Amino acid sequence: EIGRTTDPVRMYMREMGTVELLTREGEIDIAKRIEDGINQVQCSVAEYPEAITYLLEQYDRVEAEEARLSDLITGFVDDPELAREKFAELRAQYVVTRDTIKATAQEEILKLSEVFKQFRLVPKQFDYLVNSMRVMMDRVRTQERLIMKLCVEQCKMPKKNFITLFTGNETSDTWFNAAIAMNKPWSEKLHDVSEEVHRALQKLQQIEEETGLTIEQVKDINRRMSIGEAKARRAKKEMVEANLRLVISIAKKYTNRGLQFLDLIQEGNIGLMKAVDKFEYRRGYKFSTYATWWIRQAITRSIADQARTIRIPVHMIETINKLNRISRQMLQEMGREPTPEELAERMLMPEDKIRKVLKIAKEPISMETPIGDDEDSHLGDFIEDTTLELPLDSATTESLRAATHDVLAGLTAREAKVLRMRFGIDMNTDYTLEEVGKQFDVTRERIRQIEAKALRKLRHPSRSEVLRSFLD
Amino acid sequence: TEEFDIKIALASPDMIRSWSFGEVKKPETINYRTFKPERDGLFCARIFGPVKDYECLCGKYKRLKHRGVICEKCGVEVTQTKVRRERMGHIELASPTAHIWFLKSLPSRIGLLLDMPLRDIERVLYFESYVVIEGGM
Amino acid sequence: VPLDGGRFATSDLNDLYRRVINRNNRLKRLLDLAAPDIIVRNEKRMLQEAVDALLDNGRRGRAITGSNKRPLKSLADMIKGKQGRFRQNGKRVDYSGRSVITVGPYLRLHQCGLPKKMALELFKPFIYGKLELRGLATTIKAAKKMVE
Amino acid sequence: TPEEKLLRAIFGEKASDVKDSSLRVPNGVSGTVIDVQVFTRDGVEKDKRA
Ligand SMILES: [Zn+2]
Repeated sequence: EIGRTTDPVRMYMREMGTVELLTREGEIDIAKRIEDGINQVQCSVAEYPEAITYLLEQYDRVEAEEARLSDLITGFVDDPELAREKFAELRAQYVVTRDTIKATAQEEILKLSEVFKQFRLVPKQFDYLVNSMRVMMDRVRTQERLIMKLCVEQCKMPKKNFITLFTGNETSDTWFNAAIAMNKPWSEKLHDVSEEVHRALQKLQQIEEETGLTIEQVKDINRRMSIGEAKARRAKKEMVEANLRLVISIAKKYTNRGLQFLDLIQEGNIGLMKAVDKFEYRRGYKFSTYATWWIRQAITRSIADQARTIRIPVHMIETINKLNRISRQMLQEMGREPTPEELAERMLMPEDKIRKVLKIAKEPISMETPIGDDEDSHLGDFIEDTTLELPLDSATTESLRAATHDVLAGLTAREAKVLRMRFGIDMNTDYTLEEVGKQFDVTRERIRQIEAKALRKLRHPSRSEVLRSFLD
Repeated sequence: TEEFDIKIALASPDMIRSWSFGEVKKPETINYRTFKPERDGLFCARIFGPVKDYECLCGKYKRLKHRGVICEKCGVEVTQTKVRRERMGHIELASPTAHIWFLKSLPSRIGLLLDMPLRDIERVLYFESYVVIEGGM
Repeated sequence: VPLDGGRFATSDLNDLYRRVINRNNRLKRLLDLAAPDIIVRNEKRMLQEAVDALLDNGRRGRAITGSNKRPLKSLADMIKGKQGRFRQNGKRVDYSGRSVITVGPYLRLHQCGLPKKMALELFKPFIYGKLELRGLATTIKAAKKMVE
Repeated sequence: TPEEKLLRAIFGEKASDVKDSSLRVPNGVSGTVIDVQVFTRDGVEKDKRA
């Protein structure tokens, strides 16, 4: 069955035909989970109160213009008209909840956390919440790794019993008084590095004090949120792996446009993954009528951007396509063909841009195309290069240095010096005529006239007699 | 130039980063409206020298008193344009790739070194079957 | 290089480099986007097929050129022999000519005819040396006209 | 270049604002001119000869 096949088309086609197509009930049954896949995330973020501080001040930043009126909210679940009334009720409850934790010491923040779900969000303000709280686990997770890193990697602490007493706990003094009490060899050694492993675990308490909750609160929120998170990728992987046959049919009409067959179906999948991302079945419309747009869209957005050698933009590409759809109707109607005077009226352009759009389309030849008669020679042997310069002009500019080293040599000590200085002969960048004087100290009409009379002297023929022949 | 008396060998990923003067991270070649070479592309100007003899791309440094000063807008250095003929870039592959000469040439060096038949390595480069690494106990 | 007339005449190493940079730039997007594994396996095996058409094209499906129907010219096809090396085994050469031969039986054994129209174009730079050493022309541009 | 500029001020010649690319008969071929064709793109004014 693995029959020595090389071409990656057949190796991808059969590798896709394992899965079987979904029914009309499988889609909503699969999509039903994705809502639950996010539903365990949104509930898993409300009990982490650090999101509200970031966004509750976003309304203070909204009316004070430290943010916009759209990229924070998009309408509560089940703009200034509706946000101001309820967003205060975020604070209207906020002053209620935080006072019990200064019984129901935790339930009041629960009263707000249980109700924070009713404030819908946009993706821009969304990723920060999942990013910030997930950023905290970046640090405290290795802190527990740190406590292993010093306690057992230095003082031969038993890593089998301290784990359960300190797996995620991070806040007690279990191996500070309880473990050391047994008087084991690891016991007496731990107090040398006891404060370092405690100062290092002071950040975790500072961190949980930075959030107001505990690492048990911190961990499980960033532990459960990843629980309901992976439950979505198990679903999106399920719907994308089924409809991959859909992409091969859509992405076959665009086959011969300079973009290979495999570069198309790999460009559709990158779009189809977005369709399942943005799909919403409560409209009642089926999936194929929805993902067929995002797929056919991306397979053509890429042909416009990355199929030409000399890249032309995506707004200009639409004009050339609009100029062939209309240059065909003029063909099969007028019979003979249209003219760039007559396309000015069929289209509505100023008749001078249409003469610029015409010569933009043509793509470059290849320098291996065998010339006419298919001789033993290619087109790459007949294009000469023009950066070079004739060895007779290179033999002239080396002869100009000989004369000017002479014709200037007939002048005085400094009346030649200004000529090498005011011009750029035999030096770096030339200087200013008042800058020239900064070597002579006399910056005036004398120096700016010394050059003229002096270079007028060379104008007296039989001195510039040789130099006259270098013009043409 | 000094007299030369010639070697050959494989090249490491840390030597190929030494010939190169910059990374090529976009497929665009030229501009299609003005024909100045676009930035980061294959025919770049910040990477493979300037296009015109002794001048930047924008046009700030056209003179010859500036002989080495790399521009500040676009970091072209004002030198001769034959330096567009001795420089190289490098693409940074997102995942390794078996050099075909040392895999498919008749006695496969990747093959007879690891002691694996060439039909069994071609089955692993195509993601058709795993291969154990450090089986352990 | 831009041909005369508005159309460009590229090599065919710009099609194989512009295809390694696309399938490699899309493989970075597909990994920071967290695609299913059935897709980023079709990108790794599709990337390294474009890199193995770059170095030596033909030991696989022979990825034919775009906008045409003949196979592209990989890097190992410029070095690879045309019956001669790329360097000197071919050297077209300056200072040369060619023409039809005839008999001329008045010659010695160590001479040959040579037209005045080839002796004046083969030996041009030797002439600009005499026309300035003998003092007839003044500069080397003024001598370029007397030979015309 | 610098020397070409000093050679200007000594003779004050005006700069050339256009490069000459005329059509010229090939080398070593000589004979009468028996015809002439002049094509003009639709939109430019014909010269006096065309
Ligand atoms: Zn610049």
